[PDB]
Amino acid sequence: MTYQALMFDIDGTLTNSQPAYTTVMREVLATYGKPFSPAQAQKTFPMAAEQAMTELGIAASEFDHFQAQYEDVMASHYDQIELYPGITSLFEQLPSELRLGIVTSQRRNELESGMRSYPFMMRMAVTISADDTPKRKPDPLPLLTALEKVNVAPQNALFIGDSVSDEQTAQAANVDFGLAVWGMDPNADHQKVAHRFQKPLDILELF
Repeated sequence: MTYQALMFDIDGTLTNSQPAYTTVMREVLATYGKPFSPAQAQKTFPMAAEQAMTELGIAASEFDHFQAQYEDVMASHYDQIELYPGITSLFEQLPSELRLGIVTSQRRNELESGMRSYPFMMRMAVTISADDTPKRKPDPLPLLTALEKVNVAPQNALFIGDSVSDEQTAQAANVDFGLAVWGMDPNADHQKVAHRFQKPLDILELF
């Protein structure tokens, strides 16, 4: 017996977005008088925004403005973001019986502008963005909301991503986690998970 649903994170899993993130964050951070090293980019990329801005020492009163700037600049950089190789092939081969979806911390506007053009998005049964529930990963609510919308129980779902936040979301939700090893997150790699996928097409081995 295998899964009825696969839910995916976007950043570091479907899209190779760390380079664009790096450029955009550096640009925002300059307006707060701060540099942004490669080390800092690697460290903060997989974090929830609230954690990352805390880690970077942003004044807590400025968080909402910082995030607005980030979203504004990022909307000019989608062409700097490509899918990981194998992702398009993966979505051609996954069984049509699956309920596929997305659970992301991206705002809806960003999700739409950045993703809506990819043909594989037509296969998504549900997309949950930051705008669709009052809680954010690693709270389980966004994952559980997605699964309720496709009528699949937590035991019959796999959440595929490459962050500790995603891992904690899944654990909290009682949903199995599938590690996208190709995202190369150092911390996510050390957690015990249900499945580890070296490359995207390895997901097909579940079916």
